[PDB]
Amino acid sequence: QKISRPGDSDDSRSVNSVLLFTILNPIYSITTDVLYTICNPCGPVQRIVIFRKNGVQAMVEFDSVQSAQRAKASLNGADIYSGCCTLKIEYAKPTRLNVFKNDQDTWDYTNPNLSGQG
RNA sequence: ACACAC
Repeated sequence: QKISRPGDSDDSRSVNSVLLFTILNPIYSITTDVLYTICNPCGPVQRIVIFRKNGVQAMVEFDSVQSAQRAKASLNGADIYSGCCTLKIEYAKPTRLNVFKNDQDTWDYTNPNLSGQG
């Protein structure tokens, strides 16, 4: 088991305020709204995106590392449906999106100019 | 199941 230490534990050498969201049971259409509904109480979300390239996944970005730490520690193993759409969460390696519009699979919670690009 | 989701 990993001992808690700075510069070694996941929470002290891999934190970039960005997280990856893996869906275990995509029996329903996942959207940026439901991901925001569970991520917003964990902190002020800034961006959300969804992709299907290798399965079913989503991404989230926070205004602070502290919001990403409690989101990754509370929403992990949680479910969107309260019976299905189970989650897994970990720190992401990229650090910024290049969002171009807002819709059910892509969104930006601070740039209003992408709302008309739908 | 790691953003570039058209």
